[PDB]
Order: sequence, then structure tokens, then C-alpha cells
Amino acid sequence: MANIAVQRIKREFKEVLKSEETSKNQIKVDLVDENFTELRGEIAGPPDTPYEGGRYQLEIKIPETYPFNPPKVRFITKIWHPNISSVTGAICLDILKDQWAAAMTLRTVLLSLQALLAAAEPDDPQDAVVANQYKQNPEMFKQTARLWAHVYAGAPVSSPEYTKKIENLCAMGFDRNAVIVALSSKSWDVETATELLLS
Amino acid sequence: MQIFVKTLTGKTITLEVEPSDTIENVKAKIQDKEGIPPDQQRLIFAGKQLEDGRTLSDYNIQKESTLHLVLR
Repeated sequence: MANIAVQRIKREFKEVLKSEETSKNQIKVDLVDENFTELRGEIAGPPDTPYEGGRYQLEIKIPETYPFNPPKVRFITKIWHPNISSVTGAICLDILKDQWAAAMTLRTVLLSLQALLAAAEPDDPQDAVVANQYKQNPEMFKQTARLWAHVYAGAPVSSPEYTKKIENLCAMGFDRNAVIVALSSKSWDVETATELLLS
Repeated sequence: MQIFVKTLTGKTITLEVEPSDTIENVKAKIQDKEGIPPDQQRLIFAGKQLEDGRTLSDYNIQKESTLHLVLR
């Protein structure tokens, strides 16, 4: 039991539940283990963004040197975004690394990530593939995220065109997820993605 | 026996083959039927690229089954 402040996570845990954001249904948090070292966060895709309609889950773990070293956070629900690994949920944000601070609240982190959804940070990416697509075709990126949000985050409408291309490959007997990451990573080019699929 | 080879342009042919046939001669037969050089064909079945070395039954592909062709 080397977890320093189990009495802060508790306070910051109240804080989040009692926040206006939670009643506004933008962010919410839940406990996973007794000791209080791993929570489960959930945020709503901000409106006017391909993430709109989506409900995303976050894995929040607290390391031993907590206050001082930031908490490790990952995106459980599959998201397509410059700053989140499209296949691991690893995030890349200044505050979740080195630019972290003493009194940064969990609520400050959940809102921060939500804000991140509204405006990526392409130059300090985590996923080279996503960041590139997001720059060389901000339209495709959006259409691609609107889909990912739908298939994985329970968001509404998605491109009926892309579903067609996911069908032609799944026909060959490929795994759905795999198929999607290939098509999204290769600019939705049925030929060039089937390529990647075989490597 | 006969099997079906489907490309990603939609086209779908039905060609005569033997279970004992290796993957290369199936390609060979694909060549003979459509003119595509085996030298540039890749056959996919159930998300795997059948290696030139194994046969149809070796892979357990029963007749009437569908293989996918992905041109290099």
C-alpha cells in the first residue's frame, strides 16, 4: 500500500461528482478498485465536433509518486484522434506528461481532455497516421472520426460510403477492427489498405 | 472441381481446379483463364494469404469455396 494520498482522490472524486459539468452531463467518474488507485472516467464528445453524440471511457490510474508525477490516463473506448493512439488509447498531452502540476485536479484533467476533443494538438501527436490525415485532409479526418465515434462510441449517423468499403474487405474474412484501422490509416483506399492488411 | 476467384474490382470467375493443386498452379490456372501473371497475384482466404507452397485440401478449402485475388 504505497499510495500516498488516497485522501485527495477521494476529495477530487467528490469534486467531480458535485460539479456542474456532471449535471450538465459532460463528464462523470466511477470507482473500479477498493484502494482507490484506479477510476473509470467518461466524457461526452463536445458538440459541433465529429465526436458529438459519442460517450468515451477513460482508464485513470494513480501511480505511487502521485501529486508530483501525473496520473496515467488512457482512452478505453476506441477513438480516432491526433493525440490518442488509434490502437492503444495512449494519450499525449503536456499536462499528462511533464507540464503536469502540483494541484491539478482530476476535474481539470477531464475537462482538459474534453477540450482536447474540440481542438487537437497535431504538432505534438501520439498517432502519426491520425495527425497526418488530420492535416492533409481535415475533411476526411472528420468523416473518419464521425465513423469511429459511431462504431465505438455509440454516436448517431456515419458515412454510408465507408461502411461499403469495410464490407468488401470483411468479405475476405478479416477482423472488423483490423479492417477499420487499415482503411482509416490508408486514406480509405480499398486497394492500399488491403495492402497494409497483409504485413 | 470448381472454385471462385474474386477480385476487388467486383469481377467474379469460376475456374476448374484440383484439391491436390498447389497454390502456384491455381495461379497458373488463373493466368491461363484471365491472362494475369501468377508473378503478380496474391490469393486470400479467410484473412490469410495462401502461401504458394500449400495446396487447396492442404488448407482444407472444400469445393465451391471462394478465394480472393489481390493484384500486387
